[PDB]
Amino acid sequence: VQLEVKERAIRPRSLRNQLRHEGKVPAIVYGYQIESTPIYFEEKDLSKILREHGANTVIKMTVDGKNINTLMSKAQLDTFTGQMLHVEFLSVNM
Amino acid sequence: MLVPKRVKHRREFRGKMRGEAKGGKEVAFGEWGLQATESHWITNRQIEAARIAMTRYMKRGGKVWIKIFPHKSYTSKAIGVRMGKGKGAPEGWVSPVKRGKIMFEIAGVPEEVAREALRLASHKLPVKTKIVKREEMGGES
Amino acid sequence: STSNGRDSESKRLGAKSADGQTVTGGSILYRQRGTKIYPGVNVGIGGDDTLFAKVDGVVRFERKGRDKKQVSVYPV
Amino acid sequence: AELKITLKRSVIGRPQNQRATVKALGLGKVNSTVTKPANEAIKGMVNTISHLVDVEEV
RNA sequence: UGUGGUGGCGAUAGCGAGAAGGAUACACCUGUUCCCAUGCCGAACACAGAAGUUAAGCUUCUUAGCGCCGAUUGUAGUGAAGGGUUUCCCUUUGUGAGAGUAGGACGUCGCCACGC
RNA sequence: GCGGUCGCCUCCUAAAAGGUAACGGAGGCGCCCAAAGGUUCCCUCAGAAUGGUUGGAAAUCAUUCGAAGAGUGUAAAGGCA
RNA sequence: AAUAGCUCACUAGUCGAGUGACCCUGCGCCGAAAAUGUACCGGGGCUAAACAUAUUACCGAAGCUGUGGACUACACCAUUA
RNA sequence: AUCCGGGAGUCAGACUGCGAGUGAUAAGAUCCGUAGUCGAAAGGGAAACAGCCCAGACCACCAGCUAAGGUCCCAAAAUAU
Repeated sequence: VQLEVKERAIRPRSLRNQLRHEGKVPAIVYGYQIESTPIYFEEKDLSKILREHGANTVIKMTVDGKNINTLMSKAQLDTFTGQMLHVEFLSVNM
Repeated sequence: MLVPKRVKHRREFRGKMRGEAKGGKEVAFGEWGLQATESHWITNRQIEAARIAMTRYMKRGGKVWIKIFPHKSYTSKAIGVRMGKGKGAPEGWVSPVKRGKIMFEIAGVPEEVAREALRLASHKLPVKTKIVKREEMGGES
Repeated sequence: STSNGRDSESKRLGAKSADGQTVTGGSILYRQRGTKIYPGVNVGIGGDDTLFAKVDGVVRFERKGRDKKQVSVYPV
Repeated sequence: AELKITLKRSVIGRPQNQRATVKALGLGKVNSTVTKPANEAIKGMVNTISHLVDVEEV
């Protein structure tokens, strides 16, 4: 219902290698009303939605306010790791 | 000296390659598969030995998937021949495998026989492996 | 026991003046073999598909929509 | 603005960009000061000689 | 203002699909005597005409099925600094694609004439 | 030493200006055409599907789909509807 | 040669706190055998005098500065130079 | 930096970091691009060591500050927090 929405900057250059060794999610969103921002995630909040509902869920993203229903495109892995990278979101309405 | 699989030529000698890294290239056929998580050449004969170590635990069913194929060719000179003249006659058909890629896949058999056959395979390949399902899809069906 | 080791000389193609220059009459701009860039204003084509500048002026490059490019000289 | 510029490392064994960009500024010996304004040419000098020069402001 | 002629601008201008029209204009159609023509053939090409038809071409309108143009964001790759095995990998600093997308989009501008 | 090679032209190696070696990896040349040249007009290919006597997978035909999958005297690139 | 097998299932038949199964990661172990004498820490030696994360002090060169002498070049200042 | 003249040397190069080739993606191998040092470079460090990390000596002094690398004893500096 209420995941972790923490904003980012335009080009955080190669500090993102340290974001691999600390358990962080560099994540995309682009959708219907509000165009595009990069947002933090931490990996222990999807698994309630994952192992409760499945793969066609409704994530209710926040702007620290009213919710935004998304229609998840890719939440993929990296090789040899099993963690969250290149997580292309997508959001169409009800 | 058993080669299962070859090409049709179009060029004899090829440049010895240079492999660094890969990613993705996941399970798509199946339900149980390896992951070569180093980088090496893998010849013909290793894939024969991997076939047979698969299939002698695949009795009456269960699909075998071979996803890697020897395209390129090595060459070698003789012993007693100096350095010098042109490239020696090609003997062998070897393809590279980087990290990430998947050696073989299985489906149609429960988990225990699957991990048996996959550890029978991975003692015949020079790369450290793992074992990965077709873990999650948008529709697993 | 090798039957190789044969080459041609290098014949040094490529653009021989940039944009924004001041270019005198009849000097080569972009030597080709095969038409890769067509001429525009004040630029002609020799026997081996080279590109002159007929009038003194400034070389500037253009493009014909999607496929191929142009050279043209404007005095200033 | 104004920027103070000093060598605090040798020039030896580093390529022909960095020698010549040093000689363009007026840095002859080690620990020699040069005071120059803040354009965007001189900032471009410092962003390639960052690993040889300590820069302060005036 | 309709129609015809005629130009540039990256197909965002296109392709497929559907509907409507003949005031003028355009087009089909009638014919070959004449300039003219077919390696055979008035199909074209060329020249005479005007019984009719909007069926086709053409013009206007609808449409996101194929094609086109697609931001931001994440990643591979890499200049400059560094560190380990030295086959290869990793860290700071600058720059970032290709795919995959939200989306835009069933044109825009200029001139002359005729009819109204 | 015995073998192979010695001039010229294309491609790759060649690190996206140009240049760059090896007894590195691939092919041609020591000509031809009095029209295969100049100009002025006109024109658009390879295939596939469906029918039609000899007539056959594959001749001459006919309609439709068809941006190139063809041709360019000759090796290879770059071009050309 | 069947066949006894804490009655290889249970009775809380007893006593009265935790006991299994997977992954991911930091540091180790085995795997590890050659020729004059220890014999790849430089030696001594070390349970930190090893490693990992952070913080100040200090040692360290013909590098830099301090006082002085010489030479060359451009200058200043005033004849002289 | 260019132009005009007077006078030479050089045409055997090495290794290291990075792109490639032949080789067995073997060699202090061989052959090319690209940067540094050595050749023509003394001083400090890696025990000793042309090519690796720091740094380019006009000369004197029993003065001072740091680099690379270090601080229990040979051997100068923490038995540091």
